[PDB]
Amino acid sequence: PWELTILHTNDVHSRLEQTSEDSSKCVDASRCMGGVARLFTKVQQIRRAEPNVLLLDAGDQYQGTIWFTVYKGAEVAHFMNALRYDAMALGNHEFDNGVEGLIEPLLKEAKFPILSANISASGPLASQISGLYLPYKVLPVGDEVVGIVGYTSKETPFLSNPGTNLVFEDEITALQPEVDKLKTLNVNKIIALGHSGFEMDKLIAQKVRGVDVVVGGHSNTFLYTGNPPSKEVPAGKYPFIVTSDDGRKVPVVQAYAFGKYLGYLKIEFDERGNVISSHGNPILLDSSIPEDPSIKADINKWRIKLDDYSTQELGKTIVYLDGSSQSCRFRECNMGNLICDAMINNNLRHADEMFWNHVSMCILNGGGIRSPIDERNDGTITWENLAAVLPFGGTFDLVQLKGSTLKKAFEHSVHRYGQSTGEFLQVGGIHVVYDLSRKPGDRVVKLDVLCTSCRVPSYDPLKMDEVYKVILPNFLANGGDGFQMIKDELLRHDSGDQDINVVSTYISKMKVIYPAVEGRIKFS
Amino acid sequence: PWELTILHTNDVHSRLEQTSEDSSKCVDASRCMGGVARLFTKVQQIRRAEPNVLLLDAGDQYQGTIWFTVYKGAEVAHFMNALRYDAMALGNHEFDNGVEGLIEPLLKEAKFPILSANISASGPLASQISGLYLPYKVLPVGDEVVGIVGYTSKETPFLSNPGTNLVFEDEITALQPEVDKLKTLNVNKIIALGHSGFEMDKLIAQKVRGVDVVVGGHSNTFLYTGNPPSKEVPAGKYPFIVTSDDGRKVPVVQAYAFGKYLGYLKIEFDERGNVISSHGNPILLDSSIPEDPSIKADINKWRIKLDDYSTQELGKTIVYLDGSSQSCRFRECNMGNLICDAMINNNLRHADEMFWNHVSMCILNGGGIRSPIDERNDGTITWENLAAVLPFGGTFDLVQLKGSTLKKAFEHSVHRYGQSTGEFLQVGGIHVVYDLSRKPGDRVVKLDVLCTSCRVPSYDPLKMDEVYKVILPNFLANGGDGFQMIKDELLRHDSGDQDINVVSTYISKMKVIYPAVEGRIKFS
Ligand SMILES: O=c1ccn([C@@H]2O[C@H](COP(=O)(O)O)[C@@H](O)[C@H]2O)c(=O)[nH]1
Ligand SMILES: O=c1ccn([C@@H]2O[C@H](COP(=O)(O)O)[C@@H](O)[C@H]2O)c(=O)[nH]1
Ligand SMILES: [Ca+2]
Ligand SMILES: [Ca+2]
Ligand SMILES: [Zn+2]
Ligand SMILES: [Zn+2]
Ligand SMILES: [Zn+2]
Ligand SMILES: [Zn+2]
Repeated sequence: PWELTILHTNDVHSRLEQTSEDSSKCVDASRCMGGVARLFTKVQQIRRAEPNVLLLDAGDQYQGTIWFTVYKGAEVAHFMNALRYDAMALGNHEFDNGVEGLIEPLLKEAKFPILSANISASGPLASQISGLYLPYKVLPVGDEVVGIVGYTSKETPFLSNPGTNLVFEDEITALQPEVDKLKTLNVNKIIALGHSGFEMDKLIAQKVRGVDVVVGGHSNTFLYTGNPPSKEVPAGKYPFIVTSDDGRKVPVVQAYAFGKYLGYLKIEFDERGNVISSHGNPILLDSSIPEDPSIKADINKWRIKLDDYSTQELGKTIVYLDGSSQSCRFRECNMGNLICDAMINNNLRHADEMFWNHVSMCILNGGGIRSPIDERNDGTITWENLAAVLPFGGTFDLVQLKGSTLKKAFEHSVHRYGQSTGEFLQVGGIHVVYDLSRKPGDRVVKLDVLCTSCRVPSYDPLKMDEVYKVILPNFLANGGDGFQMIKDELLRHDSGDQDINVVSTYISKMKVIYPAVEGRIKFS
Repeated sequence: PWELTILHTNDVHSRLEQTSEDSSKCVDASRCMGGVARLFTKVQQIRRAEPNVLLLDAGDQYQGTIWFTVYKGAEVAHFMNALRYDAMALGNHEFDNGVEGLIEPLLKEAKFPILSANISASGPLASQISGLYLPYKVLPVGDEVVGIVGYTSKETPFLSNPGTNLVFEDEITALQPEVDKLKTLNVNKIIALGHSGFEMDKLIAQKVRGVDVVVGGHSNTFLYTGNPPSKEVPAGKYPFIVTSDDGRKVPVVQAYAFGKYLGYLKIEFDERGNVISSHGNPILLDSSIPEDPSIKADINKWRIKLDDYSTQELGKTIVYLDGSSQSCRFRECNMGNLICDAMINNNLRHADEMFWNHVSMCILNGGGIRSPIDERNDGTITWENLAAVLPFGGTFDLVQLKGSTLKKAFEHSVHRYGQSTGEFLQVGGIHVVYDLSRKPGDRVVKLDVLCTSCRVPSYDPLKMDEVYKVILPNFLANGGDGFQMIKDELLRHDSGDQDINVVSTYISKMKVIYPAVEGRIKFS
């Protein structure tokens, strides 16, 4: 039997530096985790020990920290090249800076193949990008070869900025003929590496005949066999075994997100490329693993430009940006309006003739707004100022919520009003009126929402059975601040852009801001 | 006696081409008026006939048509040089593109002196601009000399974009010592040429000892002695005689605006430089005066770049821009919101710690919105599209209105609601609620306005005795659509930027627009 060790990362999301346990900024270095310097140490150790190793990334290195803001993917090519990745699949966030922001910095500078079998280009773009990503690559591993076939979420146009000259095909439709072709070329060991989420990964394992292993991402899925090593709660065993339509057992793996874990799967293959066994577990990259000194020194050199950028003017405000708790936990506050307006702007994506934009609505818990910004520094706003407002290292995500669920969220917003608690909601594209003389659970007396399926945006009453797209913090999508109804009833969730970055981009675009309090939230 | 002919223009406001009688686009060429080619013909005729002639401009050549949008003052230097102007005073609109947009295109390219005695610079700007405008110039005229002393509205910081490195001093305070100095240098014939408005021109004539003549502007004042030749109604005789504190009669002149008239004043002086007599009248530049063929051919060559610019993309919309009458004469319409938001953005000026901005409020009659803009041309918006929405050649002006006057305007807005009449108001920085079941004059049931003297903009009830700054079309400042209360009760009026240009700049800055209908106007 021929044994392969697959090492894999996914959804690293710009966590170049080691992090806290929750993947936010490292404070107590002695307890920090992840980062590329520590990953280097562990990969190097494994490569000393195991003869046949592939290091794979299932996408979404782009977007998540000031590294991406400043270096725009150059840091991804540089540090993935230093780690000697063998292959990477395109994730949705690889399109955040458009096709141009993918071709240049990443496709042209990577020393490993970048893969996606279900993305096609037309017009002059097709000639410009031809060969810079591939449907698959056949890699030599010891005296054998292994085919790696990529895929990317069909939903990328709604979750990033790929433009109108790329088409994202159904994954299984695109993958099958490529896997069929590799069989005709005497490639009998095939890994599907891609970025569509755990549910689609299981469908690929089931339906794409000849796939031996699926290495996925996008959904930040943590899988584990045994007692888990940290705070993440497993969604299933590692690997997750799918029974394929051809009767084979097909392992499916993912490794959470944020570079906290290194996925590690050992596969035994017979002479015909059938999987005989698979076993492993992600490895928690905790402080017991030293940061590689050479990688750490290069990280510290690259950090200088981040420190310099952090104090640069992004734009100006001519108004006080009231992020005080005394405002934002009690009533509409202009910082809340700014952040929600930035959230909606960030989610302007290419539209049908069927909608002006696919999403129009935003909620933001006031407890998530952690500082005001004074306008009397010549109006200057810096990244450092925004990091004081939004210090948690979160994202502004896209969810689908029934109106009934959103009504329950607005009732929860004021269930115990008057205590300065964090659940009070700031809004965009929503007008709410409360009557606090009513019983908890029955205080929302008006709730109107901005249309999407309309050529002129206007407000309509919220409908209980209609499903609305809403931009909101990951903290709330995960049921933080008591919003259990959001976690338990949402129909879709996709992780979005870094919270600070969303607001910084909006302020940079606007140049001079003057958000008002305007009656999005009223009391009767 | 030594006789001087003073020819003068003011507030030409980018009317390079001949115009309709109302100074808008020329349609019936046989009845058109003004323009620089016709002015050239008349000035040339007068210079053949009169030995001692000065051609003066009292400011505000900048701003008013697509000429200024495209050529940014190069057209002003070019065509004023072709007409051989002798001197120009700085107007407020000469600062519309900042100091940089005055130095380059106009101060560096004019072949005549540009004057203002009451503008001072500090810091590096003082060295950069030194000598490029002057407090005064002494000009040879035949065998004599005439001093010309300039001035500019002290209010320019509220009416343009001069920046924070220029100080506009009180006109009379600045002028007196310069006029005193010219007396010490044996200059006994002195013209004050400047841009502060007819009321300040009369105060200068009264109070600045040694001024022989005041040639003014800014207020678009039409003066005439006799039966007037066109639609403009005189504010007084031409010249308007002021009795000075020293006991002299001091003529004050102005010549309307828009290049429709050439001011013409004949002055007789004694040997000591005292005015013995003054007489004249503006000359209506009607179609009986031929356009100079050479100037007209140069105008037609410069027009090519305007035609090319007119069809260029300024920005995009992802929403239908509903400028229909069926919307904008009946209810809040998103085109109205866009235009009012552009109006407020245009009027962001440097602020005290006393206000976030000096003005926060906008009204716009729905009858002034003449087309929608379809978003299905790949979202493109062009100047030509905006000219269909705003076809009248107006400006968006700054007025001061008591709350009582603004309440009466909102009652007038709906006095005969339901007939598709033009007076229905679109708004910005104002939230109004009507009850149309009430009697005409008593239909406004709520009227809230955005604060200015506040660090966080928020809405307060309108106060009847408080004076509010409001941006609105010149058509409404002049009492159009039955808004007689605005004309008759306003406390201040200053002419603003060209209507199309205001919206074009805003769309260019925003890049992608998506204005909503959001409850600025409601019905109960
Ligand atoms: O990741 C986080 C953690 C807390 N929070 C907010 O912080 C609040 C706690 O703030 P406080 O203890 O300082 O009152 C909590 O109620 C939330 O609203 C977030 O928004 N995101
Ligand atoms: O300079 C002008 C002339 C008319 N108008 C508007 O045009 C309206 C007349 O339009 P109508 O005749 O097409 O109904 C008038 O009631 C005003 O609202 C302006 O706004 N500006
Ligand atoms: Ca196989
Ligand atoms: Ca004199
Ligand atoms: Zn991701
Ligand atoms: Zn993803
Ligand atoms: Zn003017
Ligand atoms: Zn003026």
